[PDB]
Amino acid sequence: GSTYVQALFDFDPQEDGELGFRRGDFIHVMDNSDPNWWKGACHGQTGMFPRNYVTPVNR
Repeated sequence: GSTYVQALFDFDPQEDGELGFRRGDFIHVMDNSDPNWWKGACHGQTGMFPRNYVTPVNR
């Protein structure tokens, strides 16, 4: 379906093996796990990223 967002702000990793992207970077919501945190991907790599650091693309 549609599990993409648009990096609200820049997210610099903070966890060992966590995701890292830059505003406008469409995160690929592979599986929303935590409330304020989810699992997705972007730079040819998956990982976890703050769910509030992104935003939906469609509406």
